This record gives sequence, C-alpha cells and structure tokens, in this order.
Amino acid sequence: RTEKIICRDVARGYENVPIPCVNGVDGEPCPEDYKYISENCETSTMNIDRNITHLQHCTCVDDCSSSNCLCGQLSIRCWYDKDGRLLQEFNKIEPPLIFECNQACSCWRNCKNRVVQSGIKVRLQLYRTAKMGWGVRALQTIPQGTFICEYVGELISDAEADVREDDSYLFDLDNKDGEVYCIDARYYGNISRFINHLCDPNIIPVRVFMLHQDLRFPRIAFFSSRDIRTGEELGFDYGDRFWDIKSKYFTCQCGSEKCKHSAEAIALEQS
Amino acid sequence: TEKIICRDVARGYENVPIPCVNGVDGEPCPEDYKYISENCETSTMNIDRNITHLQHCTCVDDCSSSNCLCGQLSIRCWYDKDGRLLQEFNKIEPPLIFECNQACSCWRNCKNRVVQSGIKVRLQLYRTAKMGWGVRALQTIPQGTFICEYVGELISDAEADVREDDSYLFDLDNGEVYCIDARYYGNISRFINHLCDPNIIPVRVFMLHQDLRFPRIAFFSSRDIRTGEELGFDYGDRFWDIKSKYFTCQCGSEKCKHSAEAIALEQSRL
Ligand SMILES: CCCC[C@H](NC(=O)c1cccc(Nc2ccncc2)c1)C(=O)Nc1ccc(OC2CCN(C)CC2)nc1
Ligand SMILES: CCCC[C@H](NC(=O)c1cccc(Nc2ccncc2)c1)C(=O)Nc1ccc(OC2CCN(C)CC2)nc1
Ligand SMILES: Nc1ncnc2c1ncn2[C@@H]1O[C@H](C[C@@H](N)CC[C@H](N)C(=O)O)[C@@H](O)[C@H]1O
Ligand SMILES: Nc1ncnc2c1ncn2[C@@H]1O[C@H](C[C@@H](N)CC[C@H](N)C(=O)O)[C@@H](O)[C@H]1O
Ligand SMILES: [Zn+2]
Ligand SMILES: [Zn+2]
Ligand SMILES: [Zn+2]
Ligand SMILES: [Zn+2]
Ligand SMILES: [Zn+2]
Ligand SMILES: [Zn+2]
Ligand SMILES: [Zn+2]
Ligand SMILES: [Zn+2]
Repeated sequence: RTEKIICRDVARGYENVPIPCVNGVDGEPCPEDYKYISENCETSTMNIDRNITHLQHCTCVDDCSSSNCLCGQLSIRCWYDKDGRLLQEFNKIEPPLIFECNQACSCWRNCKNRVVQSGIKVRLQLYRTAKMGWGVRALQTIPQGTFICEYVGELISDAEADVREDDSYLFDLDNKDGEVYCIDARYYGNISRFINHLCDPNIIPVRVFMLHQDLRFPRIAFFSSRDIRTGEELGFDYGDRFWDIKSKYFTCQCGSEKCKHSAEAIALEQS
Repeated sequence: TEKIICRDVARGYENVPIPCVNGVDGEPCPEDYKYISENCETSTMNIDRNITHLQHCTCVDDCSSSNCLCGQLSIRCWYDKDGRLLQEFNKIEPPLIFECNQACSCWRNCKNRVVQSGIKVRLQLYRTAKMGWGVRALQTIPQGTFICEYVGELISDAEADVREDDSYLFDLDNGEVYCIDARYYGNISRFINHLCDPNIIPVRVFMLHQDLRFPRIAFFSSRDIRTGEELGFDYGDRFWDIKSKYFTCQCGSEKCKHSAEAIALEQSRL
C-alpha cells in the first residue's frame, strides 16, 4: 500500500514548521473531530494571573548563560545547554519546574533561557500506526534533550475532568499548590494529542513557566529522553493512573519487551 | 553628529530591530520605561478569553470572499491583497476591525491577519529638534500599510484619573471605559508625537479575543509616507485641552490647530 500524503499541515500554519499527515496503513481519513490550536484555550472563567508585576524576573545584561541569572536559579539552574537542549544531568524522572525568562526580564528575547517559548523546531509527522490509530513520528534525527512540542489543549478544572466521559486526551498537570488542573485536548488540542503511550518512551514531560507564573497552570513541555532516529515513533509514559482506568477497555500494543500494560502482562499479574 | 545609542529598543521582541539615534544633543537612550511588545496588566482585568465566545469564520480559501463572517463583522475586510487598507477606508471614523482568529477554520496566513502579524516596516527612534524623541520611517511606506500597535499598560478609567504623568495615556473610549498607559510600560508607539497634519491613524482591532472593552490600537498610514518622515497622529483635542496651557505645539504645519499663534487668533477673534 502506498503511503499517501493527506494533509500538508494539520497545524494550519500556526506552528513554526508544517506538520503533514500521511496514511499508508488503512483507509482512515485525516482526523478532524477536533480543533487544532497552537496554544492553550479556556472555556470557563480561569483568571490566569497575568499581572506583569507578579513576575519573578532576572536582571542579566548577557545572554543569561550565567549562574547568576535569577530565572535560572528559580529553576535550580538553567537546564539548557548552548544549543537549547536539556542537560543530560537533568533529573529526568524527578524534573523540577523550569521558569524561563519573560517579558519582565531585562534580557533579550533571544536569551539562552527561552527554549519552550520559541515553538516547534523539529519536522514532525502525524501518521497511521499499525495497532494504535494515529501517532506522531520524527522526520529527522533528534538529539537527546531536544524540545519536541507542547501538550496543548483546553484548560479545565480537576472537577471538570471528573465529569468528562472521554478521558483519552486528558493530561493531569497535578498542581502541588492548591487544586489540580488539567489539559483536555479532546475538542481543542495540538499535535501532542496524537502521541501514543510507550512502555519504552523516548520523550518526557516537563512543567514550564514562561509568560506567566500562575502555579495552577504550568505548561507541559516534551523533550527527547534519548537520541531519536528518523521515522521513529514519539511516545511518553502515560503513567499507571491512565492504565488502571483504561484496563477494562483496551490494552497496550506498544510491543516493548518491557511492556507493563499488555494483556499478557495483566493476565500474568493476576497470579 | 549622529550617533547610535541602541541597536534595538525592543530587545529582539519585534519582527525587526528598532534602533535609536541622536544627532541633536546629549540625551542618552531613554530607559525610564519598560519596553513591552504586547499590552500588559497590573491588576485583574477579567478579559473574556473564552474560546467558545469567539465569533469565527468557516472559509477554506484565503478569506477574500464576502462570506467571511470576520469580514462581515468589520463591514468588510478592508485589507487589500498586500495587507494594506483600501483607499476608500473611512479614515476619520474607522469601523471596528475583526481579524480572523484561532477559532477560524481558515489558515494563519489568510488575508485578514495584518495587525496580528506585527511590525514590518523599518522604523527608527530618533531625537527631534523640538519634541524630545520621535519615531521616523526608514523607508517609503505606501498608504494603508500597518505601522505598529499602541502598546502599554491597561488601566481603568478611575486609575487614569490618579495618574499624574498623563503624557502616554491613550483613550479606547466606550459602557465601560479603559485606557492604555504607555508611561511605565510601552512599545515604540509611546514615542510617536502629535502632528496637526497626521500621517497615521489609529484603528480599533480585535484578534485573539473579542472583549469589546479592550480593542487593540493599530496605526495605519493615512497617506504615502516618504523616507525619513516622522510618524504622527492627531492626539485629539482632549489631550491639548489639558496640555496646551503647559506646552504649545511644535509640528509647524501650515494648518496647525494648537500652535502658539493659532491660539491667539481664536483668543483675539473671540
Ligand atoms: C493523553 C494521555 C494522558 C496521559 C496521562 N493522563 C492521565 O493520567 C489522566 C486521564 C484521565 C483523567 C485524568 N484526571 C482526572 C480524572 C478524574 N478526576 C480528576 C482528574 C488524568 C498523564 O497525565 N501522564 C503523565 C505522565 C508523566 C508526568 O510527569 C510528571 C508526573 C510523574 N513524575 C515522573 C514526575 C513528572 N505527568 C503526567
Ligand atoms: C500621548 C498620546 C495621546 C493620545 C490621546 N490621548 C488623550 O487625549 C488623553 C490625555 C490625557 C488623559 C486622557 N485620559 C483620561 C483623563 C482623565 N481621566 C481618565 C482618562 C486622554 C488620544 O487618545 N487620541 C485619540 C484620537 C483619535 C482616536 O480615534 C477615535 C476616537 C475619537 N474620534 C475623534 C475618532 C475615533 N482615538 C484616540
Ligand atoms: N500504547 C498504546 N497501545 C494501544 N493504544 C494506544 C496506546 N497509546 C495510545 N493509544 C490509543 O490512543 C489513545 C491516546 C491518544 N491520546 C493518542 C491519539 C489517538 N491514538 C488517536 O489516534 O487519536 C488511547 O486512548 C488509545 O486508544
Ligand atoms: N506636537 C507636539 N508639540 C510639542 N510637543 C509634543 C508634540 N507631540 C508630542 N510632544 C511631546 O511628547 C509627549 C508625548 C509622547 N507620548 C511622545 C514622545 C515624547 N516626545 C518623548 O520624547 O518621550 C508630549 O507630552 C510632549 O512632551
Ligand atoms: Zn537572566
Ligand atoms: Zn529572566
Ligand atoms: Zn534571559
Ligand atoms: Zn506497552
Ligand atoms: Zn474567513
Ligand atoms: Zn475568520
Ligand atoms: Zn481567515
Ligand atoms: Zn500643530
């Protein structure tokens, strides 16, 4: 079966690069039960704290590559190397909040501390998968620790997430301060909603702050956990809360020799 | 002797650098304000950003037809194929402009996305002979071209009352009344002086939200602008009804409305 290009950009031009769609697997058409949006949206009263005076900000007169940058020290340190990539020593299982520089900082918009706010840079592709529906894969080699894209969607409350019957696209921000908030990319979302779960993941989510510092609304950034070959499927560990829920419905089809949520794994766990 | 005292007053925040020169006196680069590319808030404004309240269009082409609902909201799309306002655009009393948004089915590069696309002409902060700092064009600018947005601090009408230095205060005007104070927070617009014979006009635009209490102020050339010309708009009589007693006008256009000698004619006739 030929692998037919079916959308030259599902992003409709809102990203820095086009995100094309292909299907060389079956006859499913281009997904369109959703609204592609590049940044988070709201559908109820949220009042994100956008007071510019509330912003912690640095006084740097360099490119903010020094350990004296206040933005960095907030982040423990700036975990970005010279090329914008997430340092190898990054506690990539217990990752701390990253505060990027903002509009209150004295530094320039091109400082070393502005990776996530600068948008997608890698060429990605939405494609049809063998046993998982749609997915996202890389069209280039991606060095470890590179920023991929942001988990974008509809900002909703922990209570609103309890009510929603379709939790296939629900990201739990998990607010330590106050109440949990969540991102539901079921009706409004970006390329991130199409990323499948891998028991051997290659991207990780990081909580990030940029143009605001309202702690109920960290933004989710995905970075490569490893070097990634061209054509290879992006996926992150959805977690064990997702799979104790969706265990009655489907099972993991990732195939990994260390797969935790395949039908065999569950049935072998019941003994 | 002209010197360059800043390579980009916006610090890379605009699509193009906005340098500052002075060949007039010893005033260094003004730094008594934070430059911001986009409006900021210093208290809770409760701007309706509910995506489901956006009026949006269903076009798939470039939104150049008359079934573009976002053009209908604006009477018509007033942008020509090159992003410029049509010659027939009501310049005295512009109509509100509703640009296409993130709820539109159209693409981000359609014909109704001028102001949201940012500064494109080359502009320069320079020291004028009499008006402190001004903003001059670095290039020929045809009529209808978007120049810049009036960016600053959103404040209420009551706040604007207790603001002592009202030399950067712009009126949106309305039920509920709000202001843009560019005094403490501003973009390059705060340096555009007043000209009795203006060559730019402000237009109220809506882009990512359609909260009618917070139009964004977009400047467009009301005529062709020659290379080196200073950008100015008509502050209006409200500004000069409180500022003229302190300082008189210096535009010097033959048809000056707030000049020194133009005050004496109305004072002598009346
Ligand atoms: C598109 C798929 C979403 C993935 C998953 N979705 C859900 O679990 C989910 C689903 C439905 C409903 C709700 N929510 C509520 C339900 C009822 N009532 C209330 C709420 C949540 C996810 O969120 N995965 C994930 C993985 C790592 C991570 O990284 C940090 C955390 C761990 N450490 C490693 C530190 C870093 N953060 C998140
Ligand atoms: C440095 C730039 C000043 C601009 C000027 N500022 C002031 O005059 C001003 C000055 C001091 C104080 C306040 N304000 C408050 C005072 C007290 N308490 C509360 C507030 C306002 C301006 O806004 N000019 C303008 C011109 C046309 C226009 O276009 C439409 C509106 C009207 N029509 C004639 C055409 C359509 N819009 C705006
Ligand atoms: N490892 C997996 N094994 C089986 N199905 C998966 C796996 N990961 C994701 N999925 C499927 O994709 C959904 C998660 C979505 N966020 C991903 C996009 C979705 N697959 C789509 O094509 O629209 C899940 O509810 C599953 O239906
Ligand atoms: N036509 C004018 N005649 C005299 N002074 C003007 C005129 N237009 C603007 N100004 C001056 O500039 C102020 C308005 C400012 N927003 C413009 C930038 C200002 N020239 C500056 O150097 O910061 C006024 O309060 C005046 O001090
Ligand atoms: Zn810094
Ligand atoms: Zn900073
Ligand atoms: Zn910085
Ligand atoms: Zn698995
Ligand atoms: Zn349209
Ligand atoms: Zn539209
Ligand atoms: Zn459009
Ligand atoms: Zn004058």
